[PDB]
Amino acid sequence: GNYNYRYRLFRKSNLKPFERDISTEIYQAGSTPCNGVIGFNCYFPLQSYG
Amino acid sequence: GNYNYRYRLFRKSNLKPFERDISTEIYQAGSTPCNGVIGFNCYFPLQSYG
Repeated sequence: GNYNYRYRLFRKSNLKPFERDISTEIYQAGSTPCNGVIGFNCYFPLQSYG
Repeated sequence: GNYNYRYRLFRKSNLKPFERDISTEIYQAGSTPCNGVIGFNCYFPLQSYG
């Protein structure tokens, strides 16, 4: 596996044309404020191709 | 996507039978140390199924 290539899988809104998002903030997918820690319903925004 | 189910993708050694691993330390896959930060050759050990 080559896991050094990542893609943004979760975002609040769709991107504008020619816009990039290099921010690494934990995406809340529920109703729980989980303070930037991965776990239940808090996922990392970037996922590896592998 | 249901990303609440995760599996450990990276480990230094194989498991003994009936052994569990709940650690979340960053798997160093290169010469450079990771310092607990994801990036190039430093991966999170648990990956969601999707």
